[PDB]
Amino acid sequence: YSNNSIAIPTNFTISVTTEILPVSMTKTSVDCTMYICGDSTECSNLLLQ
Amino acid sequence: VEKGIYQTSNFRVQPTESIVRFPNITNLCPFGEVFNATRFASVYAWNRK
Repeated sequence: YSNNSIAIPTNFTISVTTEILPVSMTKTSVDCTMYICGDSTECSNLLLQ
Repeated sequence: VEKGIYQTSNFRVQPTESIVRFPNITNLCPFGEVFNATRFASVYAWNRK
């Protein structure tokens, strides 16, 4: 640097670059009682308890 | 209920009959004598069968 010395570009360029971004994580749905209870009779009642 | 989509419950299809299976054997296990053996072992040296 100096108080009277500028720099100037003469030739230029283009540099196409990528910018990846997430949008949607895999929309998952978990059954409330199918996972927890193996579709039984007493366990399901104990769950809704 | 307004317009839209709603997951009411699950769809656990019921079974249509029962099936039980086992080892193709007819032997009994000698229990009654063990429970009524007049000749019985001691405790500090118990017998395993």
